[PDB]
Amino acid sequence: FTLNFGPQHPAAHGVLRLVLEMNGEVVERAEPHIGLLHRGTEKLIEYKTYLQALPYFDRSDYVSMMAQEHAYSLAVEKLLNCEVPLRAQYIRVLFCEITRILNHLLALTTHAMDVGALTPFLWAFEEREKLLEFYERVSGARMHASFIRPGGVAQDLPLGLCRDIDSFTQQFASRIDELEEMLTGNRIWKQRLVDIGTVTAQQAKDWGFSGVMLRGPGVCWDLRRAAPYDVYDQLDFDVPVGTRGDCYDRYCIRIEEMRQSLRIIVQCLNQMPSGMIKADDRKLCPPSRCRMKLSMESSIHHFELYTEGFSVPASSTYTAVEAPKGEFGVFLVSNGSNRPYRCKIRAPGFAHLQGLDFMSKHHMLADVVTIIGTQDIVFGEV
Amino acid sequence: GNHTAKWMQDRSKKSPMELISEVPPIKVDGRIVACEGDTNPALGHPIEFICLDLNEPAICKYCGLRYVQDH
Amino acid sequence: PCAHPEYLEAVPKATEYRLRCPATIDEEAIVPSSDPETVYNIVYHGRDQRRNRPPIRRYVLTKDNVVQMMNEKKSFDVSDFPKVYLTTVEEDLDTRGGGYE
Amino acid sequence: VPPNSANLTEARRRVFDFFRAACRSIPTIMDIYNLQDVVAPSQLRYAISAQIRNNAHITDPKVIDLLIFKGMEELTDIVDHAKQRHHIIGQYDFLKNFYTSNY
Amino acid sequence: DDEEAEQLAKEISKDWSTVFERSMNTLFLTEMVRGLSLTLKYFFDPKVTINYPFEKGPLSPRFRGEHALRRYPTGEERCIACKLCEAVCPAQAITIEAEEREDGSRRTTRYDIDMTKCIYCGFCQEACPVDAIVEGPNFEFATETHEELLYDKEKLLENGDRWETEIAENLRSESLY
Amino acid sequence: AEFVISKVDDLMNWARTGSIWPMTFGLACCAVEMMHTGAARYDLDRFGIIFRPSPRQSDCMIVAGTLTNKMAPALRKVYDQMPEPRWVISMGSCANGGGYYHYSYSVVRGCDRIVPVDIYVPGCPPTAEALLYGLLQLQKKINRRKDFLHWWN
Amino acid sequence: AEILGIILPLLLGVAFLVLAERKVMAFVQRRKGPDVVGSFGLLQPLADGLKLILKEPISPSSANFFLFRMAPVATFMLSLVAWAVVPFDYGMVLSDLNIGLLYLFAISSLGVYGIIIAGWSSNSKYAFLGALRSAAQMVSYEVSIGLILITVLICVGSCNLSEIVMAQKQIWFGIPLFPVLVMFFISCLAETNRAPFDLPEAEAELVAGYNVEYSSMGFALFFLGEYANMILMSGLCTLFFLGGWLPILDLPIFKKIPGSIWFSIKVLFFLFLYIWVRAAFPRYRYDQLMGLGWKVFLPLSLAWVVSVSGLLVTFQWL
Amino acid sequence: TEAMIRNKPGMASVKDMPLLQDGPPPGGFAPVRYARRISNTGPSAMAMFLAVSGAFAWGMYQVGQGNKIRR
Amino acid sequence: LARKGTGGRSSVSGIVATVFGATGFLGRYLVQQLAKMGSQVLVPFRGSEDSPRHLKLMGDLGQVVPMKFDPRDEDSIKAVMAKANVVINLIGREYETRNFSFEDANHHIAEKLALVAKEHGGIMRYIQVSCLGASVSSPSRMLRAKAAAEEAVLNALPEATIMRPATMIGTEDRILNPWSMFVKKYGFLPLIGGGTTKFQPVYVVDVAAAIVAALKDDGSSMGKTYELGGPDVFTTHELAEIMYDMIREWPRYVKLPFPIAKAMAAPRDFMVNKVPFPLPSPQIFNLDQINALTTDTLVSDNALKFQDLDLVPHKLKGYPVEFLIQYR
Amino acid sequence: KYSWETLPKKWVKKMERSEHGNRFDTNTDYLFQLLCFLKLHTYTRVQVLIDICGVDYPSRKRRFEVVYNLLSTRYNSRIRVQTSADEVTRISSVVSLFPSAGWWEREVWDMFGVSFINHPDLRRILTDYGFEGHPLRKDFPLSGYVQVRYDDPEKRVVSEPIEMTQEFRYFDFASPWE
Amino acid sequence: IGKVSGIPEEHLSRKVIIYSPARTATQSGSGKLGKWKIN
Ligand SMILES: NC(=O)C1=CN([C@@H]2O[C@H](COP(=O)(O)OP(=O)(O)OC[C@H]3O[C@@H](n4cnc5c(N)ncnc54)[C@H](OP(=O)(O)O)[C@@H]3O)[C@@H](O)[C@H]2O)C=CC1
Ligand code: SF4
Ligand code: SF4
Ligand code: SF4
Ligand SMILES: [Zn+2]
Repeated sequence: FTLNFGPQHPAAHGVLRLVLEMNGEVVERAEPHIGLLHRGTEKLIEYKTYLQALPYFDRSDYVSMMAQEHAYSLAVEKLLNCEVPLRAQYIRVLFCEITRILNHLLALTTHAMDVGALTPFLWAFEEREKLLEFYERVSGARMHASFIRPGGVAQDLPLGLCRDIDSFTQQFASRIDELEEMLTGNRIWKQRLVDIGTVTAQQAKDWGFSGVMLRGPGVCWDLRRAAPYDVYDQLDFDVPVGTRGDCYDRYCIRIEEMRQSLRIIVQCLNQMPSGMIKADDRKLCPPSRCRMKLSMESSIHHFELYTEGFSVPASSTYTAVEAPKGEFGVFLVSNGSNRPYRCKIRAPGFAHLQGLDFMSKHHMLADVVTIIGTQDIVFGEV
Repeated sequence: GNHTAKWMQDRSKKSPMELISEVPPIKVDGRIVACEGDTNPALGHPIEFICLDLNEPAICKYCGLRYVQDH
Repeated sequence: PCAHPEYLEAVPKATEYRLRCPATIDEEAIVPSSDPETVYNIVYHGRDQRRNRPPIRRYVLTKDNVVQMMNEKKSFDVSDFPKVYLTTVEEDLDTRGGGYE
Repeated sequence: VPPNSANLTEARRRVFDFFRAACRSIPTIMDIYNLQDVVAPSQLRYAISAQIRNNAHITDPKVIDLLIFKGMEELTDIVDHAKQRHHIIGQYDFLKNFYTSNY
Repeated sequence: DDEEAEQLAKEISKDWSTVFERSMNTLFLTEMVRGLSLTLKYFFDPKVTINYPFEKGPLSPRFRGEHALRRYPTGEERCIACKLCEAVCPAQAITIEAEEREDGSRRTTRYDIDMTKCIYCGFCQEACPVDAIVEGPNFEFATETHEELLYDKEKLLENGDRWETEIAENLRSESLY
Repeated sequence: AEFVISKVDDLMNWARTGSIWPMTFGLACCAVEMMHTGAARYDLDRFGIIFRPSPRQSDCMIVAGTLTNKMAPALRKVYDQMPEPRWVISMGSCANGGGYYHYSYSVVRGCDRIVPVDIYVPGCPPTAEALLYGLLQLQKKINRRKDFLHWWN
Repeated sequence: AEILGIILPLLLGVAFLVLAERKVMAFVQRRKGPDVVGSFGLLQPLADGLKLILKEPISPSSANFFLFRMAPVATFMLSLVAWAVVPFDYGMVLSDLNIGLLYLFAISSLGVYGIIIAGWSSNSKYAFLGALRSAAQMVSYEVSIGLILITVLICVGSCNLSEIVMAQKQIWFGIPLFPVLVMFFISCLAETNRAPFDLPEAEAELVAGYNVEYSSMGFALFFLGEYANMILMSGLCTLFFLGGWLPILDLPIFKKIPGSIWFSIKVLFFLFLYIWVRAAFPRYRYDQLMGLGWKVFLPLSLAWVVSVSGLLVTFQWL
Repeated sequence: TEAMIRNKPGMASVKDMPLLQDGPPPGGFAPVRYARRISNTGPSAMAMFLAVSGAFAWGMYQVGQGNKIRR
Repeated sequence: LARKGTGGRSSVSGIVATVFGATGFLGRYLVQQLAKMGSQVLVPFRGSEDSPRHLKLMGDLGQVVPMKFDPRDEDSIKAVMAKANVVINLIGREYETRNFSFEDANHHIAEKLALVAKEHGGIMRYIQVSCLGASVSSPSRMLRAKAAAEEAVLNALPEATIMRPATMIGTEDRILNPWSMFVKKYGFLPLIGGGTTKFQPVYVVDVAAAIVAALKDDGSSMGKTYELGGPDVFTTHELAEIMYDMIREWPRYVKLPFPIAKAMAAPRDFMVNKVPFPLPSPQIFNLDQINALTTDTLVSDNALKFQDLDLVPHKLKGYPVEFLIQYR
Repeated sequence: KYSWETLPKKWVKKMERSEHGNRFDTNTDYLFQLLCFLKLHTYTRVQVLIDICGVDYPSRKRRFEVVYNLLSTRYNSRIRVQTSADEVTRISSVVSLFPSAGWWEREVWDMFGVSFINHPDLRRILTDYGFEGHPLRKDFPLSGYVQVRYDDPEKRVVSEPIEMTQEFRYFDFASPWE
Repeated sequence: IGKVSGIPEEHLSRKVIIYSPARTATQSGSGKLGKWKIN
C-alpha cells in the first residue's frame, strides 16, 4: 500500500516528497524523493570564482547559514595555505556557534511543531530573530550573510556587537530552559519521541550519519573534538552524546548542544584578540576600501580579487566541519584556475535522509514526521 | 547630451554631464592635485593625481571635477 | 513552582539593548589591516602562501621497489600501528565551572 | 547489472531481453496513460523497434549496455506514474530552410 | 535484552515513597502542569511583536537591501564603467555597457541590475572602487509586475539620490570597516 | 446610485484583504524567512494571514525559494486547486525571477513561468518585514479590485 | 421561535471563538493575534466569514447535493441542538428534560453518525479512514465521559441538568471530584478533536480529512461545528463539575450575583483552558491516544464510579 | 600605506597604531549561565495527593450534606 | 516580420499584437501562439485586473503587456493600439448583456476598432474574428451582428483578414463545458432541435494556429474571409456522443422542439428590462444560440478552409477533447 | 602510512598521495574489493562512507573520477579512495559495504553517468524525471539543453521545450602568468 | 558515446572548431596557451 506522504506543514519542510509503502498504519518502507530542491549548485560553482562561489554555501543549508561558508572557507584555505588571524578564527567560531544555536533553535522547535507543540516554535523564533540581529548587524543580510570569506572573514564586527551578544548569552540559558521545560518533561513528548527512530551505532556509521545522529547512538564523534579546525582546540565545551539513539536522545543532545554552543559563544566573547580581521596576504584577501583607494598596489589586488580571484593552486581536499546538521564537508577539487573544479558538497541530510528508510520502518505513519524532524532534514543540502 | 540620452529618459532633471560641467574648476597651488573624492579619502574614488601643466583645466576622469594651475 | 530559580529573571524583553544604534559613530573603529611588522616591510615571497610551497613529487613505483619494501617490512611491531581515537562517555550534570561559563 | 557484455553477443541477447520486456509491458503503458485508443499495439511495437534499430549500429558493447539501461530507465519511469502522458503520445529542401533563417 | 533492560529500569524505581512519587507525577499530570504554568507566564508577559507598517525591525548600516547607484555630491554619476561589479556579481544581475560621453569621461550607457536575478550579497558594493553601487536600506520595493523589478539602466538605480541621505550616513558609519 | 456599488466593493475588498490565508509554498530559506514573518515578531496572524497547509482553502500562495524544474509541475498542480479569487506572491529572488540560479538547468527562471504572479517580494533573502510589506502590497492589490462594479460592467 | 435566541448568539460565539483561540493561543506564543482587521481583531471573524462566502467554488458539483451537502448540516444541527438542555441560569434552559443528561449522550451518539457520513461521502480512502479514526476516537472517549457523568450523576439525584447544577449549592463537584474534572476535561478534549489529542487534526491531515468538495461552506461549517461542539463540551465541564450558574456564595456587596454571567465566566475559563492546553502540549499520535481512552480514562473512570458510589453509600450521603 | 590610514598623531613608529576594534571589556563579561536551572520547588508528591484526597473526603462530605439539604 | 530569434519565448517576431479578445477562451490560445512564437502581445482587458493574469505568463517579460481599456471609449483604444502592427479582434458575445447590446458588442466595436486602427496607420494585418455562417439574414442576432462586423471591418479597412471559426471546442469553452455540468443533471442532455443541426466544431488550438498562420503568411490572406471549419462535419447529437465517451456517463439525451426551447429561453431575454440586476449569462439555453441552432448553415462552403493556410485541423476525439476528463 | 603496507600492492594500482587528505587512486575492478579492505579490518576501520564525489576530467581518457571519501571514526583518519571510469564503464558499487553509498551513487550516475554494478535501485535521484543528459559533466552546458518549463494550453501541464534565456555571460577573468 | 550522453539529436549534428586560443595580443604573457577548446 503506497502513500504519497508530502510536505505536511509547508514552509517548515519544504519539498519533502516521501513515497511511503505502508502496512495499515505501520510503515514498511519510506522512499524519499530528492531533486525537488536540486538547484544546480554543484554545477554553478564550477562556473564562478572562489569568491562568487561563497554565497551558494549560505544557501546550501538555509537554517544554519554561516556553518557552510565556514566549511567552504576552510576548503579554500586548506589549498591556499592561507593562515587567518586569531580574531578571524574567534569571530568565525562565534558565528559558526551562533549558527549552531540558530539551527538547533529551528530544528528543535520546527520538529516540535511537526510533533504538535506550537509554542516552542514561536519562542525559539523570537530567539532566532534576536540572533539575526547579529547576523544582519555583522554582515548585512539576516539569513544569507556572505560573511566568512576564504581569507579570514568579510569585515570586522561593529563596535557594539560583543556587548549585545553578551546581553543575549546571559538571557539564553533561560530560553533553552523554557524550550526544555515545555518539551523535555512532557509525557506527550517522551511518548512521541522515546524509542522513535532508534539508530544502533553500527547503522549510524554505515549510513554515514556523522552529526547529532552519530552522537545519539553513542559514537563520541564531533569534528570539533576530532579535527579541531579553529580555536576549538582552545575553547572548552563538552559534546553531549546519547545513550539510546532514539529521537528523544537526539532532542536532548540538540538541547544540550544548544548550551555548549552557549559556552563557546561566551568564551569567544570573553577571549577575542584585537587583531587583523582578514589574512594579511592581500592576494587572497581584498584590501580594505581605505587602502585600495590610497595604495596603487592594493587597488590592483582589489581589482584582480573581485574580478579574477585567487587562483588557488591545483589540489583536491575534503574539508569537513561540524555543521549543525552534521558533518558538512565540501570536497573541493581545484584546477589551478581562479574557478573551482567540481566543488562537491557532502551535505548531511543527503546521508541522513537516506536513514529515513530504515529509521522509520515499522514506525507509525505519524512518526514519519518525527523522524524527518530529528534528522534536521533541510532540502537545500539534498 | 546624446550619450546621456541613452539611459536617462526623464530629460527634466539636469543631465549629470551638465551638473559637472557647471561646477567651476578648482584653483590649486602645485602642478599635481589629489581629488581623493568628495572630502573623505575613503568615501571618494581611488586618489587620482592630475597634471596641471596645460593651461586649460584638466578634468579628474573619475569625478569630472576640474583643476587649474592658479599660478 | 516552575523554571524560575531567581535565574529566569534574565528575561527575554531587554528594553536596554543596542543602546548605541549601529550607524551612530560614537567611537570610530580602526580594524587593523596588516600587522605592524608588515607595513613598511612588504617583501612577499617570504610571506607568500599561495605559491610558496614545495612542488608535487610524483615518482613511480615499479614492482622491484614494492617487493623490496615488502621484504624490508620484517615485522609489524607495536607503534607501527595507527593509534585509536579513544573516547568514552561519562555522565556529568553541571560540574564544568558550576553551570557558569 | 554487471556488464556481462564482454562481446556483442551477450549485449544483443540482453537487447532482445529488454525488447521483450518493453513489448510485454506495453499493456500497462496503454492502461496507465490511456493510449489504447489513440495508438495501436502494432504502432507502439513499431516505435520500440524503431528505437532499438535507430541505435543498432553500435559496434561497442558497453555503449549498448548503457543504451539498454537508459531505455529501462525510460520504461520504468513510464510504467509507473513518474512521467506524464502528453509526451508518450508524442513519443509514440534547402530553400525551405533558407526562407526561415540563416542557419 | 530490551526485556531485561525494562525489568531493570523498572527495578531502579522500586522503593515505596518513590513509586508513590512517580505515581503522583504521572497521575496528577505534574510534568504537564509545569508546561501549563510556563505557558501562562508567557500568556501574561509583554508580547515581542511589531505592528509592522508603523514600526519596523532593527537593521544595521551594513544591511543589504535595494541597490542604488550613488552620485558624487556635485552630480556626476559616481559609476565610472569599470564593470568590476558586473564581474563580481555571482548571479550576473548587472549588465553594464560603457561609452565615452561627449565630456570625454567614461560612463555607463547601460547599468541594469536585474533585482529578480540578484542575490543581494553586497559583492557589488565591495567590488565597486568609488562606492558607485551601494545597497540602500530600502528592502521595501515589492513590485506588482516582474518587468518593473528589473531595475533599468542607470535611471531607477539613480533613485538612490533620494536614499543618499541614508546611504551617505550608512557609508560614513561603515567606512571605518 | 453607484455609491452602493462602491461600498459593496469596499466591503468585499475589506474581507479579502483582512483574511488572506496563503498556501505557503515554503521551498528553501525564503520559507525560513517566511517562518520569521509568521513568527512572534512580525505577526502574520495579525494581518489575518493564516498559513494554510493545504491548497484547497487558501487565498494566496507565497511561493518562496528555488522553484526547481521538478517542483514546477507540483506547484502548478497546487495552484490549479485554489479557489478562484486567488493570488500568488513570489518571495525571494529564486522564486520571483531566475535569481542566483537563473542559469541553473534544473531551476525555472522565476515562478512567473508556472503560476501568474501578483506581488514579487524583492530581495533574495527578503527581510521578514519585506515579505510582510509584499503582503501589505497584495492587500493593496485587493483594495483595487472592485469586482462588483465590474460585474455590473 | 426563541431557538433563534440560542442559535444566533451561539453562531456569534463560535465565530468569535475562532478569534479567541487564535488570539489567546497567540498571546501564549508572545505575539498579538488577529489585531489589524477590527479594533482588536474583533472584526477578524467577520472577515474570515465574508471571505469564505465570497470565494468562488473550485467545481460547482451541485449534483451530489443530498449526500454530503446535508451531512455538515447534520453535524452542525446536532452540535446546536445539544444546547437546548444546557441551562444557563435557574429557569433559563430552553427545555428542561428530566433525562437531560442521557439526551446529551444520545446527541453525541448521533454526532458519531455526522462524522462517519461526512467522511464516507468524501471519496478519498485516506480521508475516509481518517474520518473513521476520528469517529472511533470520539466514541472511545465517550464511554469515559459516560462513566464520568455516571459519577457526577451518583452525586446528584437525577439527570436533570438544572438539578445537577442545583445539586452543587453546597460545593461544586469540581472540588471533591477534581480528579474527575481533569478526566472529563481530558476526555472532552479527546471527544471533540481540538486537543493535545488531534492527530486526525494534525494541521494538514484535518483539511484533507473531512471532505473533498469544500466550496468553503463545508470548511466553515466543520470549524463552526468543532467550535460549537467545543463551547458545548465546555458548557458541560461547567454544569456538572463547576457550579453551573452558582457563585462561590460569599454574597458580596459589590456583586449582585447574576447567574448567566457566572455560567459565562466558567465556560470562558474552560474555553481558555481548551486554548492554553492546545498551545502548551504535543499531539498524542492516535495510537497512544486510543490506548489512553481504554487503558487510562476507562479504568480511572470505572474506579471513580465505584469510589463516589461507595463513599456515598457507606455514609448515607446519597 | 596602513600608516596613513591609522594616523594617531605622533607615535614615532609603525607600531602603536590606534587599533580600536570591538571586543570584550577589560575583565571579560559576567559569568554566563549555561546549565539547566529548573527549580523543582513545587508541591511535593504528598501535599498534592493529600490536597486532592483531603478534598475528596471533605468536599465529598460537603456533597453529602448538600444532598441532605436538597432532600 | 523583423524577426530576430530562433523559436520563441525569447525570440522576436515583429508582431506587437493587440489581441482585443485575449481575456477569453479563444484569446488564451491565440495569445499563447503569438507569444510562444516570440512576439509581443498587448492584451487589452475590460474589467477586473484578474482577467488577463493567466496571460502574464506564456510571454517572456513584456512579450504580453495586459492593458486597461473601455470598449465604448476611444482615445483608449488608440492608446492600446499605439505601439502595434497586428490587431486581432476577438471581442464578441453570444448573449446580450444589459449594458452592451448585440451590436454594441459584436458589430459596433469591430467597426470601431477597424476605424481607430485605420487612423493609426501602421496596422499591417488586422484580423477580424466572427462565427462561421455569420451572414446577414441568419436567425441569431449574434450572427447578423457578426456579419455586419465583417462587412464594416472590410469596408472601413480593406486587406483585413477575417477568420470564420465555427463553434470552437476546447477547455473552458462555451460549447462542451455547458453540456457537461448539465449532464450533472443526472445524464440529462437536452439536445435542442433533435440534433438535426450540422455544424463543424474545431479544436480551439487550431483556430489560434490559423489566426497566427494568417499573420506569418505573406501579403496573401489579406481581405480573404477564411472559414476555420475543422474536420468531421458533426451533428449536435453526434458531438454529444463523443462527450459521453470522455466523461464516463451513459447517454440519456432528450429531444426538445424549437418552440419548447425558445419558450424555455424566453426568460433571460428581458436583459434590457431588468435594469437593477444582471442575469447569469445563459449557458445552454440561449434564444439566439438556438436561432442559430435551427438552420444548419454552420458548414464550410467552397470558401477558404484550413487548407489555404498549409494547416490541417486536429480531430475532435482524443486530446482535442480530453478537457472533459476533469468531469469524470 | 600503515594502510599502504598491509594493503595488497595491486589494489592501490595507479596513484597514491600524501597530503590534503591521503588518497589511493585505485582501479575500478579492485575498488569495492579495496573498499572491503579499510573496513572490516582491525587496524584500518573506516565504516563510514562520507561522500562519493564524481569528478569529470574531459581531457583524460577515463573521463570521470569517482572519488570515494572515507572516514575512520575509530582511528580518527580520513582516506579518499578514487577510481576512473569513463561514460560507458560500469563501476563496482559499494552500497553492499556502506549502505549510505546508495544515494551517493544514484547522484553520481545522475550527474555524471557512471553506472554502478549490482547497485539496487540505480535511478536518477536529483535531476528531473524525464531528464535526458548528465548535468555535472563538463560538456553539459550550464543552462541545460531542453530545460525551460512553462505553462500553456496543455493546461495543468508545464512543457519541456528547447531552452532560451538571457545568455549566461562567461567572463574570461583568467590572467596570463598564471 | 553520443547517444548515451543524453545530448539532444539536433546538437550532435553541430559543427565545431577545435582550436587553441591564441595569446591575447594586448598582454605579452603565455599563461593561457596550450588549452585546446572546442568552439
Ligand atoms: N465561443 C465559441 O464557441 C465561438 C466563438 N467565436 C468567436 O470567437 C471570439 C472569441 O471567443 P471567446 O473568447 O470564446 O468569447 P467570449 O464570449 O469568452 O469573449 C472573449 C473576449 O471578448 C471580450 N468581449 C466580449 N464582449 C465584449 C464587450 N462588449 N466589451 C469588451 N470586451 C468584450 C471579453 O472580455 P471579457 O472577458 O472582459 O468579457 C473577452 O476578452 C468571439 O468573436 C466569438 O464570438 C467563434 C466561434 C464560436
Ligand atoms: S548583491 Fe550585487 S554583486 Fe551580488 S548578485 Fe546582487 S547585484 Fe550582483
Ligand atoms: S558600479 Fe562600481 S564596479 Fe560597477 S561600473 Fe560603477 S564603479 Fe565600476
Ligand atoms: S532567492 Fe535567495 S533567499 Fe530566496 S530561496 Fe533563493 S537563495 Fe534563498
Ligand atoms: Zn575625482
